[PDB]
Amino acid sequence: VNCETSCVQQPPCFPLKIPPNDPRIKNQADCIPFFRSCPACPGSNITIRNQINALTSFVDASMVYGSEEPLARNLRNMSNQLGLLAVNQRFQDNGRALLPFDNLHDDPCLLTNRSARIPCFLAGDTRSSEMPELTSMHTLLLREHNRLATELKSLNPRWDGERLYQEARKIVGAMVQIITYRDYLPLVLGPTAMRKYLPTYRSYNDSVDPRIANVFTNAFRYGHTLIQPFMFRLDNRYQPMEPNPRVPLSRVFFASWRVVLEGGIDPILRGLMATPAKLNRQNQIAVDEIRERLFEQVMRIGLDLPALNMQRSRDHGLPGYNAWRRFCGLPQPETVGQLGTVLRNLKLARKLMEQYGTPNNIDIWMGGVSEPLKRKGRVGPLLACIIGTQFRKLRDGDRFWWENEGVFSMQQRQALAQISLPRIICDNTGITTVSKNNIFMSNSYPRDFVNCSTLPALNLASWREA
Amino acid sequence: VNCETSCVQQPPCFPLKIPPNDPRIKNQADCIPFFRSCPACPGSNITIRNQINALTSFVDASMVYGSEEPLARNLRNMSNQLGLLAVNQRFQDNGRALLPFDNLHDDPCLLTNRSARIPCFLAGDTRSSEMPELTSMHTLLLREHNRLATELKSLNPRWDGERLYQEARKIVGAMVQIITYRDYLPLVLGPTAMRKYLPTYRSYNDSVDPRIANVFTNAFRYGHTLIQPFMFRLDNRYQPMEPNPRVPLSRVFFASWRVVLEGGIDPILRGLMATPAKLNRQNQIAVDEIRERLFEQVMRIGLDLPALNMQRSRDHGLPGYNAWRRFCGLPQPETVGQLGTVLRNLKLARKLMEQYGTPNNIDIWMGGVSEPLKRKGRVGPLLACIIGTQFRKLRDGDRFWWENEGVFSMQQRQALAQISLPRIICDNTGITTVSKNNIFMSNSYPRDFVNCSTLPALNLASWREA
Amino acid sequence: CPEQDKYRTITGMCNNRRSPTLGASNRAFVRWLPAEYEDGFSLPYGWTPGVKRNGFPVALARAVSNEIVRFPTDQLTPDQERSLMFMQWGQLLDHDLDFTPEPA
Amino acid sequence: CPEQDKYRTITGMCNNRRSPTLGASNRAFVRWLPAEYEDGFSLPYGWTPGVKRNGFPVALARAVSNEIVRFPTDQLTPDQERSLMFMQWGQLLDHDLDFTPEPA
Ligand code: HEM
Ligand code: HEM
Ligand SMILES: [Ca+2]
Ligand SMILES: [Cl-]
Repeated sequence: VNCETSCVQQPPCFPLKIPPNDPRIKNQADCIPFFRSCPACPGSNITIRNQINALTSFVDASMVYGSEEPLARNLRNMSNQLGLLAVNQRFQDNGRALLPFDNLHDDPCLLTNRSARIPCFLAGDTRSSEMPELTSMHTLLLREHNRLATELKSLNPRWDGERLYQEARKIVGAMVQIITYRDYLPLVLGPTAMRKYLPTYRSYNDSVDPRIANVFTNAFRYGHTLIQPFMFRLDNRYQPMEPNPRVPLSRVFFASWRVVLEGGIDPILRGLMATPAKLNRQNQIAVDEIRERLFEQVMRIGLDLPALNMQRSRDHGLPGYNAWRRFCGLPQPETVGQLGTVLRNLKLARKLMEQYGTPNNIDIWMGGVSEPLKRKGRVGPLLACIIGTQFRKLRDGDRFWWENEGVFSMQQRQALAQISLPRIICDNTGITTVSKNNIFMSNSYPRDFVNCSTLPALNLASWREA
Repeated sequence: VNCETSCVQQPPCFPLKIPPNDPRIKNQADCIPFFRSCPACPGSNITIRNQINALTSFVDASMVYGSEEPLARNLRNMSNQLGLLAVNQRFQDNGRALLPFDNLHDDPCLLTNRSARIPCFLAGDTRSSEMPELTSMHTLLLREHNRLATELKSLNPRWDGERLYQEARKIVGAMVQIITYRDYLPLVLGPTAMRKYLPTYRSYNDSVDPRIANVFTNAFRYGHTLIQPFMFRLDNRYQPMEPNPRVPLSRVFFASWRVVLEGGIDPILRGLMATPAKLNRQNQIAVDEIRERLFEQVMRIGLDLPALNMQRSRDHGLPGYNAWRRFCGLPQPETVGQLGTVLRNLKLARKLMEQYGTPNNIDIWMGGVSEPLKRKGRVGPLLACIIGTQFRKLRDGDRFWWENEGVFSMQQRQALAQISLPRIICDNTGITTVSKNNIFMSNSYPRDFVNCSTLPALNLASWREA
Repeated sequence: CPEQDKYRTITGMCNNRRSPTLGASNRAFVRWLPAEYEDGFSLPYGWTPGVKRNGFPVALARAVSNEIVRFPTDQLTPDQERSLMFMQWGQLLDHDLDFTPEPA
Repeated sequence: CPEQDKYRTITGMCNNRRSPTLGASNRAFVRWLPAEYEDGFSLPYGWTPGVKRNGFPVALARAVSNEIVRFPTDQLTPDQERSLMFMQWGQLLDHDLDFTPEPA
């Protein structure tokens, strides 16, 4: 049964509905495609339906190497002792490496441009070529791994390929772990939130559960409220580049050809380091672009993101907003006035109460997003708690943590504490302008950009074996 | 595949292996029958294995009225219009009452005494014919419900049978609830356990989980540690029966004929009233009678209860003893000296250490039973911590609790707060002498025995509708 | 089930208005701690010979029962504070609470 | 699992000595609170017309998306403290952490 060409409400098909006087879809008989998630127990009338996972929960750079044996066996290079990774053979972007191509029965990449015949990409996940900056990031990571493996081989001649491969993978995993934690975490939760939720590391603990929960999956999606409706570019010396300096986000989805035939990956990054984000306000909740023309060129009718998210939340079977307020030990409002006081607003609470019957039925995502943010943070007093609890559970359970005893020496720990993303960018390509302390904070030119000449380097002398 | 006559280790079978030099069985080729639990999801290699339950977890007298609609319909009497249960026809116990019979394909009841030709009984559960005492208790409960229903009907003439039936069920459930709590609970754990784990009832809660735990089951198996090897009877004047004053065990299992053709149930109750129990000790744990000749007649070889308990614990998959010690928040021993100091016996510590190797591998039952007893109690700290939390969770999650507002009235609660376990035997049997204050504490004769007239009753005038 | 009800139900549904199916029989148990199996999901310990648990050999249940549980029968010590009503009511309560099925 | 190891496994198995399955792939999620459904186990909310949730009707996702999320685009405000790196880092982290399969 095809749901993309039918509206019958039979399993596994869960179509949406539209109200009267819709600004876009004037015909009320239309449908929006939707599918239910795959159950865990297929047919049992006793247990409760549950979903399944597909990737390892530990932060071990699983987005590049994979999580299944055939996939990782088909991504390596078995024709040489060096044990490097596989790269493309037909196209080159004037640099040193590029992602390999892929073959599929149904390729959405071919429909973007009929005369380009550029197919989609392949990586550790199926959604690599869906947003081009993701593709650039994956390419940069692959180049970094290749360079590290080459240098490590050059240091010691008598090793074998497998040892070099595993060593490079371990180095990359520990390095991405440390950068991600130490940079991302302080700029989201805030000082007090982490001082209360994340104490200092003490030792390994095998009595904790490192699994993941549905609530984290549905609550980590706040970033959808920061969308910028355009894509920009620059050149070697900072200035808009002709032709086509600004492109709408609508005609860029699933368009990987713009990465191959034009540009050369570098201008995308150059635009990335020097553009501010979007602030969130109680009356500017989400950009119109993602709500009107999402995946327009690949389907018949454009879809809406927030409606899709709320439909998924309802389908997954999650409790109400009041239950989650009670779960975190916070006061639970019941009346309209209490909602107004707790929301630090009046009109928004009035609209929420009008559109529903009681605060107990408020969905998780709208309740979490609509709340006022904290000071020096970008989350409310509920999403922050959920994210912090999940991250703490994920941290203290992994046995191969880099700070754990028995996995690294004192010299390696001493010399591995000064790895930064700007050095990564300045070393892996021709980028010469970076920020000083936090690339997530410095966002201006020329008062916040210096050449990477005044910057340290990572050394591997301690890794020498003799 | 018939495990009752085979020993091949093929699923779903799991026989028990016999160590060399067994005092009872000499040959090493023998086997002990055993069955495996029913999996929740058949033929699934994704989820973790789980078991099933088939009874309501709430304490609402579900052992008499059944747990399924067809069973409740079958048990009810629909011939006349009063609202009544079913009774036998072929026999009578001095003209008072009797349980109805049951039909089975291959019953074990007819085998124990061929000349008797007496079938099994029918009740709300399938394990009621193990000992005559359980049948006596069930008959007493049925007679009490019968008398209550008759009195309630005699009060109001306007009412119909269904209302009387449902009201009698509610009254019986409330009675058993208050009796079991208010009497049994303080005499097993102790005053400190009541102070710490069971505070005073405050109000109903709807966010608690009333489900029964998987581990809890095995904990209650502690009740297997105190069983006398004999059975006694005595007449109205308290002297033993003639003949057969003391009948040994291993000959009364599945003996339905004893209740029917050997007097009835009153002498069994009289013997039950005035006999002391067994005291647990660290060198005397399990009685030999139920460990070497258990179910001897019905099967080819007798089994042992502790071995079956250990096998079931292993099959379920519960963790070790140290993990459960850590769960409640108690110190975890590591070496022989620490464990010996904890148990206050070095000889027992050495005895356990030769066999189990390390303290982490000790099963839950053996570790829990071996713990030293509390003062004014019967279990160690670990079993107390396990039982108290479960019972507290069960208490605070029942919407039909007798103390909840809107279920009863003030005068009704005042009248109902008087019921005691005695005054039921007096008003339902021919017994005239019972204990004084607690049926579970007074056992010395005739120091704690009074007459039947010095016992108060209950009035139902409030329940009259007009 | 309707908004207004007075008496109980045979099966036990709508005892928790938020989640009506909680504990109404024919449902799996709840795991306070994660389970443990030799294979990981389906095999118990002691199935395949030669497989050690936590670096130590497994012990037969019958041997353990014969070692420590054994005690002579002519040295019984009665308890002078409780009667058999204790054990009988405990057994009745356990029969009331729960039950586990097995294949035939 | 082997008694000794030096490098991460390809799929994350045998990371926890006591329970190897915990954390591996192709497994089920975990539940922090009991789930709620239309009839108790499988049916979701809104599948059957004319039903109410906690005594009140449930609005449509599209209607609530149209009424509240809508806002005019000419009144955008640029954040002066944060750059655009947040999108890419969040995308990497969430694509690493989890992925829910969907029937084709
Ligand atoms: C380029 C930026 C982003 C998108 C394009 C985008 C869109 C989606 C869509 C269509 C889904 C549903 C199907 C899918 O898995 O792709 C989706 C789900 C999830 N998101 Fe999205 N979003 C973009 C931006 C972000 C940001 C900044 C995120 C976090 C900081 C983020 C997270 C997620 C997550 C975790 C999911 C869940 C995936 C699932 O299958 O449930 N996204 N996004
Ligand atoms: C509680 C409890 C159970 C659990 C019931 C269940 O899991 O089904 C239990 C079980 C058993 C078993 C194991 C086999 C089985 O039931 O599937 C046997 C063989 C058995 C027999 C006897 N029972 Fe028992 N037992 C539980 C607790 C108690 C208590 C608690 C106070 C008493 C008393 C008691 C009595 C006996 C008993 C005495 C000689 C035998 C034999 N059981 N039950
Ligand atoms: Ca991973
Ligand atoms: Cl959950």
